[PDB]
Amino acid sequence: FSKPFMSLGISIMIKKPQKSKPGVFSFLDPLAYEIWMCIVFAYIGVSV
Amino acid sequence: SKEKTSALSLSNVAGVFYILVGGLGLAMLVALIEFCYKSRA
Repeated sequence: FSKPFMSLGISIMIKKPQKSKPGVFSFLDPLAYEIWMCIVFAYIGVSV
Repeated sequence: SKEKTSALSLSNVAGVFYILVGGLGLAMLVALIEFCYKSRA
C-alpha cells in the first residue's frame, strides 16, 4: 500500500426520516373515519 | 418496544352508541306516556 491519501471510517446509513407530511386531514386522525360518520348520523338522530 | 400509533376503532366506544339509542327510545317511551295521561286528565 501507499501512504494514506484519504482518511475515512465505517459509519451507518439508514433511510432519512421522511418529511413530516400530516395531510390536509390530520386533525381527524385519533378517531377512525367510521366514528365521525357514526357521530353525525347519530347527531341527526338525536335532533330528530 | 414495538408500540403502535393506533386510532380508536368503532369497537372501542361501541357501547356509547348503544346507550345513546337506548336513551333515545326511553324518551320515546316517556313522550308517549306523558301525553296519554294528560289526555285522560
